[PDB]
Amino acid sequence: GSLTEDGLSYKEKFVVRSYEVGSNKTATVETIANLLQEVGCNHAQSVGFSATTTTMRKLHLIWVTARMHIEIYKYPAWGDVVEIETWCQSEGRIGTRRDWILKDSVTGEVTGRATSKWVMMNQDTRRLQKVSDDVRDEYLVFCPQEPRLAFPEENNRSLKKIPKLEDPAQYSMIGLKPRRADLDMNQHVNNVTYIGWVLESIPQEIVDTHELQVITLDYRRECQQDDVVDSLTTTTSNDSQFLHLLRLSGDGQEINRGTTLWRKK
Amino acid sequence: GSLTEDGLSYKEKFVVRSYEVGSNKTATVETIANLLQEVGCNHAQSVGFATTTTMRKLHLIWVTARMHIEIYKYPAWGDVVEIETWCQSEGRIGTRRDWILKDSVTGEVTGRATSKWVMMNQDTRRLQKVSDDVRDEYLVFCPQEPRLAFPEENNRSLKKIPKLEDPAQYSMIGLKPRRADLDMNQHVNNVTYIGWVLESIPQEIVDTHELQVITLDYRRECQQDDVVDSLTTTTSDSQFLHLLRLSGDGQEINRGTTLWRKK
Ligand SMILES: Cc1cc(C(=O)Nc2cnn(C)c2)no1
Ligand SMILES: Cc1cc(C(=O)Nc2cnn(C)c2)no1
Ligand SMILES: Cc1cc(C(=O)Nc2cnn(C)c2)no1
Ligand SMILES: Cc1cc(C(=O)Nc2cnn(C)c2)no1
Repeated sequence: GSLTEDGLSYKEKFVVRSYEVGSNKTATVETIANLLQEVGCNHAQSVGFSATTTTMRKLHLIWVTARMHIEIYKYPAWGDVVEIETWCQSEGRIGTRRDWILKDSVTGEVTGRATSKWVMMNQDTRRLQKVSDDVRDEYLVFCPQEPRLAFPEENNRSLKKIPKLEDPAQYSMIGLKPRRADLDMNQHVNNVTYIGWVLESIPQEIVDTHELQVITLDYRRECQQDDVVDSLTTTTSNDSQFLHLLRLSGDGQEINRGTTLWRKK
Repeated sequence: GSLTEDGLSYKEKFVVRSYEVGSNKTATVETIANLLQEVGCNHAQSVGFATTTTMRKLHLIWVTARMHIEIYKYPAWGDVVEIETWCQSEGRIGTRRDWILKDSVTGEVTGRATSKWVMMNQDTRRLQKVSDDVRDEYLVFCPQEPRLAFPEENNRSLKKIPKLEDPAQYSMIGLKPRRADLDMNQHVNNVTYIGWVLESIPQEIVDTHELQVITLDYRRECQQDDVVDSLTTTTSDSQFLHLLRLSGDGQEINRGTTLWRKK
């Protein structure tokens, strides 16, 4: 991978692995999400982060995901090369945004796009806060100054408000627990595991006859490594749409909410 | 990746990913096992496969009986690891796939692995010995003189593993596979079982020790709607005896041993 000519974005090529594909011999949405995080991490590393800035480390501040939105037109096949381009942008004092564009390396055609919203949080108290001027200035030298959006459209799906699923759910998958492979180097649950957990309550017949086109996921609280999660799904809809809810198995505390759009094969 | 000059082995380089590493910022044993499977699949693809022409005609498949991995150094995040793999026929008992892991910068061996595979009818699930026709089709891609990742006589890779006796010292109960744990054929990936075994090791051992050797026997498959219990007992460096069994009837799916060195 490498930063582009202007140094305001980063590109990386990936060869789709045997264990990374599902029943159709194409990459799963979880493989796609892992590749997005890997290119994001390589971009941060290339511009001097380790994505905490100097001011963030001084004040015990970290970036946490608030929302992930992914739209896939074509999933790459096993052995195919996918090229991903990524960049960041400051959204004033609200937080930051990281965008991605996925392309077929052979045809050069856009096969997917993604966007994510990040908020500042104190690592110890877990208290959200606005972005300060000092942090904003350190981030701006690595971001394009004119807006560059993966989802530019007027009333686009990436910014839609998601409602809370009402009990009883149509479908559910109960007692989901993370294992060591689900944790990151800091022993926190990887953001991609939550996408997997959401998808667990989709019936196997929908997965067998449809392809996932769009997923929007809101992140409210973290799942600890000793927590247990219940995944709830209700059909809201040629296309199938679902409303999702992840909550702790015990007290029913919300950890995530989301929506998925599926197209018949 | 590519087949070597003689065409009897295959090499591939991998850059260790951010999500592939644990608390020490080095690859997990599960990342290592996934890379072993990936280079194995790329080798089979390069030589025309891992079912052969005779196997497809008779509804036959290769199934793992045993996996043995020894790691001297786990590669760090961003490091490049080179893996070399090759296959060998073991008469009519089955086949063996071996691996050598190296640091791409130093050229030093950082790990080695070996696996035993048995023939099975994919419909009846009945094991069988390798026939002459299949043996002949495999031999043109394997070295004819023995080449072993673990050549030493009476070594760890061939040791008989006993069955853990109840009560276990430690346990992790109610483990279930999710869709990410399945392969393209909707079967549980062999690497998931390694993860499940390791789940019953206490976090303090993981935090203060590095895993040096893991030997795992595969007895029966876990279906996607099955639930597993992972059991561990200290037998000792720290050594453990492991057992994976179904949560309901207690049917054995795996047994194994792990050896850990203090950091
Ligand atoms: C899915 C998905 C994407 C990311 C992501 O961008 N992660 C990131 C960006 N910069 N750094 C240092 C890490 N995490 O989960
Ligand atoms: C607001 C708000 C809180 C959280 C939160 O703690 N959850 C979480 C899960 N993974 N990451 C990186 C953060 N996210 O948004
Ligand atoms: C761990 C581990 C290694 C393998 C392995 O070699 N898999 C293999 C070999 N040939 N093909 C086509 C697949 N499976 O799990
Ligand atoms: C003898 C014998 C049977 C099995 C078996 O069915 N288990 C299993 C799990 N994953 N694979 C590929 C096979 N293993 O050894």
